[PDB]
Amino acid sequence: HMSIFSPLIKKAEDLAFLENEEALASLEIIGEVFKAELPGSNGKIIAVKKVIQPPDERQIRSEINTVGHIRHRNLLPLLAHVSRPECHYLVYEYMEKGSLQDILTDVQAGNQELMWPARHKIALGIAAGLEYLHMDHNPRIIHRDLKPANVLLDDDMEARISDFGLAKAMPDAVTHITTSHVAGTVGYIAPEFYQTHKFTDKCDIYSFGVILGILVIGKLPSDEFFQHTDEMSLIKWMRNIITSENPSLAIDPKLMDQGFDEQMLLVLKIACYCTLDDPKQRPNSKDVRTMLSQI
Ligand SMILES: Nc1ncnc2c1ncn2[C@@H]1O[C@H](COP(=O)(O)OP(=O)(O)NP(=O)(O)O)[C@@H](O)[C@H]1O
Ligand SMILES: [Mg+2]
Repeated sequence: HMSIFSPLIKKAEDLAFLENEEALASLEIIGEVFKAELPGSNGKIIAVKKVIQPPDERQIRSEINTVGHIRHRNLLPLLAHVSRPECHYLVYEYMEKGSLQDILTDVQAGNQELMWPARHKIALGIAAGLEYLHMDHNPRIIHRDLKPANVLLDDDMEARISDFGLAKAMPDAVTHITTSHVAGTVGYIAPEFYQTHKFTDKCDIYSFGVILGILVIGKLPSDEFFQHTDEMSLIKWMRNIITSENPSLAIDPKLMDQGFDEQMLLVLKIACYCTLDDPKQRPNSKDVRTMLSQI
């Protein structure tokens, strides 16, 4: 029925509202991800992600149990998993800071700012989480869906990677590519995936490299600016500017000429290495974290 992975949920009946349909209809939709108040706790807020059972469905439960035991400073812990005949519910803590996607989008609109030290802290957090998943957890965990929407910020402004591990939660490759086009996140899919249809650690490295590039450029891969550029993609445009006469032009003008230019150019080079067309040319998560910390 349901597996409890965190002491924050005292009783299982506290999640009974998840099996009430008309109670779910009233919940706020923050993502599908609902937002509710934990009944057992004294005002703790939880985010409940709803995934559809695959038509395959037996391995996702073992994968969820594996995810429920993973704990890292830069990984979003899974509090509980509720299993219904129609769908699965993954319970996380609600992070009022939001995701990196929301923060960067609001930074574009001028309703928010994000300094370079904070971005470097976020990048180091994502590197630590990716390295723990790739090279430290006893079974190697592949994210398969790394993007700024699956990286949240806690009250320490630390990165926390989410929505990882579930191999069976993913659709087929064609459906994944089409729905990532509609969602505007195809820029994080490595080139090799169009020929291999298989998720590897190097695909997560490519996604991380696109995120690293975003953190300096200040623009998303879905930006129409790249559709009005010669390279027609964020990665190729960045790759050309890094070796151009003036690489500093790739820096977000909000972060420019504030004493962090060389550091941002270094992480741009790191992202360039993380986004090479050949996966064997890309570095592993440990090397990425070491290079990010060498600044
Ligand atoms: N633990 C969480 N805490 C607070 N907000 C969250 C949390 N998880 C998700 N959200 C919000 O829900 C949005 C994304 O939810 P989600 O259903 O995962 O869509 P997605 O990431 O774009 N696609 P995918 O994860 O591949 O299915 C984010 O922008 C968050 O604002
Ligand atoms: Mg998500």
